[PDB]
Amino acid sequence: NTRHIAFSGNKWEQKVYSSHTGYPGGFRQVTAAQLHRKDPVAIVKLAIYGMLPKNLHRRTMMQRLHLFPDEDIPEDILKNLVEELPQPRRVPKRLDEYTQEEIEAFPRVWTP
Amino acid sequence: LREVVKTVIEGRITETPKATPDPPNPSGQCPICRWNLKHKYTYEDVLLLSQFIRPYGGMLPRRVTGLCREEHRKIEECVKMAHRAGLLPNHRPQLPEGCLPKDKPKLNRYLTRWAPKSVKPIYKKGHRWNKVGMAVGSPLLKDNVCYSRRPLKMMH
Amino acid sequence: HFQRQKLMAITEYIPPKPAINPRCLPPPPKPPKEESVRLLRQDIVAVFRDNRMIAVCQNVALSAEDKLLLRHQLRKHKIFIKVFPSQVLKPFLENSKYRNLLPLFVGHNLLLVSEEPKVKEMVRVLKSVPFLPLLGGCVDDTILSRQGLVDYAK
Amino acid sequence: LLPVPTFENVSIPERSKLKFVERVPLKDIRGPSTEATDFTEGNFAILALGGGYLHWGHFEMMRLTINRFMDPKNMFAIWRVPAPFKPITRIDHYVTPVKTGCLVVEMGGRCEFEEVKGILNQVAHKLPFPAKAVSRKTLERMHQNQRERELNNQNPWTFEHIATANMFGIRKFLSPYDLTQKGRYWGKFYMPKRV
Amino acid sequence: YPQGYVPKTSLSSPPWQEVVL
Amino acid sequence: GVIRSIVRAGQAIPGPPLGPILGQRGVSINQFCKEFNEKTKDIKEGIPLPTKIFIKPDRTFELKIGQPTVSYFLKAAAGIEKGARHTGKEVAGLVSLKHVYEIACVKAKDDAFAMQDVPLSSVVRSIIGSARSLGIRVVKDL
Amino acid sequence: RTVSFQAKESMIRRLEVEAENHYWLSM
Amino acid sequence: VKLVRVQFCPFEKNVESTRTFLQTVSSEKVRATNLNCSVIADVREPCVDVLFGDGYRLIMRGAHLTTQEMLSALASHIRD
RNA sequence: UUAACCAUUGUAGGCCUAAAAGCAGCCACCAAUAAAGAAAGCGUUCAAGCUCAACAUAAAAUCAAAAUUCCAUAAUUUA
Ligand code: FES
Repeated sequence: NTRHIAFSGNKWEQKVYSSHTGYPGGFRQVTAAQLHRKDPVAIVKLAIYGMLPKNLHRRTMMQRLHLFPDEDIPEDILKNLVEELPQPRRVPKRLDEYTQEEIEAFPRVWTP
Repeated sequence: LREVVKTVIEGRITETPKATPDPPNPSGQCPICRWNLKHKYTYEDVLLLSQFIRPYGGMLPRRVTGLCREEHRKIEECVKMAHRAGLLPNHRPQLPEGCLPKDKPKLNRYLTRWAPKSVKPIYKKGHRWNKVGMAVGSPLLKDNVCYSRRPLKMMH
Repeated sequence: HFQRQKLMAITEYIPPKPAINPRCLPPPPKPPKEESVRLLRQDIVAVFRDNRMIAVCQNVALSAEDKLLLRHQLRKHKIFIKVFPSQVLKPFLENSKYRNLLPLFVGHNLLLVSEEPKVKEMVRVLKSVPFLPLLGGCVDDTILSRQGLVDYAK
Repeated sequence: LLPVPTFENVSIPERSKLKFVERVPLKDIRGPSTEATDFTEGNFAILALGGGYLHWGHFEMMRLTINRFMDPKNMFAIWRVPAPFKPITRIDHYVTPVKTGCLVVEMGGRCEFEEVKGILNQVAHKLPFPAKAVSRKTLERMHQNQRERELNNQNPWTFEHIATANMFGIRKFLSPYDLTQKGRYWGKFYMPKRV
Repeated sequence: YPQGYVPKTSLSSPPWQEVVL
Repeated sequence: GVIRSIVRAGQAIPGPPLGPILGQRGVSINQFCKEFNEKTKDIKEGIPLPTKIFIKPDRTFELKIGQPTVSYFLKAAAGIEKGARHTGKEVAGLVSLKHVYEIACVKAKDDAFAMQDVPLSSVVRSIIGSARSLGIRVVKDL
Repeated sequence: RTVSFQAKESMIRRLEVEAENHYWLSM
Repeated sequence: VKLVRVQFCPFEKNVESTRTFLQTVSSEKVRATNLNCSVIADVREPCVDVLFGDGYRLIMRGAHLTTQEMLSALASHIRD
């Protein structure tokens, strides 16, 4: 579900990724939103790569990493999968997500 | 609250929802002062915010609400953050006659101080002492109670 | 130097925090009222006391010059166009013979102040401007309608 | 309403205009102002917030601007500083040293502060040092605000206690003048918000 | 609503949860 | 549209001060002078008169005139045709009580110029103020 | 170079210790 | 607008909105602008009736309608 | 202090101004009215004329946190 990640603030439009091919006129700067449109999984991979130690073992670790844009997973991977990890951030509930009982419990602060 | 029915038209004054009795702090000048909610609400607290917003997401007049200006700015900013985060599905802008959404994907955002439309990209990030700062949160909410050891990092 | 900068930061002034902000304060007392405006009280007091029955009619967008002409016109009717700023009119009842005539003097309206029950002259003033609406006449300083004014006037 | 203020008692001297300043005649500016710190004749003046060097052009800018705009009927102007005497080698020009908190120009007469705020601020911006237009009421408020912040300071540790007690051997890294400044003056600049 | 009542919100309650020995 | 002018009755066609100014809105200049000439015959010739002509959009004339200016009469009463440069303190003539009052009594006859006040205090102030405007001091007695 | 939060606190603690030294030298 | 009729009862409970709306209609500048209008005020809940030559009749009661709503509605109609 | 509304009459007041009427210069600096500045910015062949102040009707309340290729990655709350 990397396609559905959320960025705090205006990181979507403010974060720029810069890469250089090494040849003349090889400088490329792409905004986070543009990068996500080109590839939903690229942003997640880039962040992990930077966080990883700057050593030779980093490339090997990247191979063991599996990134899927959507919920689809190969069956064999599921069999390999042992445990799932809780989501780091608790997702705020939307108006519809709020239960009817919760609405009743919440008081009306002011009367229009 | 008056609603007009429509040439011959008739306006009917209808019953308005009443505030719950016995505020925790009676005699407060503003409802937030009355309810001891000065520093305990956030943009995620949609339930409180929705009461002060128009059906289509517009801001209600301050005079009708009666709350002090300080809360007015805080509440408006919190509501602005919720709209940009898509937390108000039932208060979305009204499409005038027959318009339809562009149907392009909407990026998931939260803690957005400014509109993404008018923010330019930052090409030059800078070095250690020249690093550019990315705003997170709003200055209006600095006074809110903090449960962390050190003050929150407004600029990321 | 960096070390000297450390000293400055520690010595930085610390401001105290008020318990409650001025807007969110509990209800505080207020100073006693003062009558500034006091002159206008005498003028309105004299005219109303002199004239028992007052015909209250809303003022159309009339011109200042016409009011003087109408003032002379009422002199033929034995009535006076004496008017003053209405923001001091409301406190009139607070300090005057009566306290209960506030609802009659609502908004900006022409006041016809007459001390004598010359009904025909008052009716003639009504005939001068039909479009201008006559709210009513407080005959003998008693609240009454325009239709009632005529009925009692009869 | 209440009675309107009057300036009848004020008397305008005959020499309403400002006099001419000559083109031509070491810590003069690195310290607190010791002279011209009190209003003498007028109720409005310009207060130096920093240490700067006033050349002949600045005096003409003050003289020409003030004379053209001021009203002799209701205003008068006086000079609170001497003419330039410090040479600036290329000598290109001479300057008048000024200390932090020195009143450079004082204007009075039958006028309000708001009338002179715009012109004084414009002159202050054109001055070589940071400056703020001041008046008798405003200057006292600044001191009153200065006193209030000092009196209500909640910091357990103060600059004077540490400096006077030589805690951490701080005096080894501090200049003798710093004791008098007490953190309110740094170099040729004065920190108004340092309490 | 009783005196000293605060509706539960993100900032009303501490992140940590009280326990009873 | 109200246009105020002080032109003398003696000359009914001053030219620029009336002709084209009234003409700019669009009117018949000849018609204006003829009615003004009618006023001239009724009134003494060669004395300034305030006028309150209203130029309506219908290209019609609504000519209203009143008493001759007391200001010029004060100048004439003081024997002054062209006053001093300033006239704030310059004075060439002094007017006593009796002369001041006599003209005021006749003055209170025009529906215009607000000459309907029962008290004469209002009337004297305008002429007293007018004298202040002119190079004339109104001394009680000389 | 802005001062770190830890640095400010550390100096304050040392200053207090020196203050205690002053009192015991006052008798 | 050939005719505009404003009716309200001052002796009884009188709404400020309708009374204020009457003042705006009964203005030297407003009346001149809509010269065709014949201004008639009925003085004795309040009912305001405006009659047009085309047959469009707009009736406004100020009991629960503010003067702005009437002015906003009337202004569009006058332009036609 | 600063948010709505309105602007009547003396008098084009005297000054070399052809003429300058609040508003080219120049004056001193009053009146009526409920409210009119002998005028505050505009307009100006000159004036008519645009508003601000007038009166009525609104509602408020001491500064911060240049030319090869961007350059750790990131991150607002469990004491
Ligand atoms: S909480 Fe009391 S005024 Fe805002």
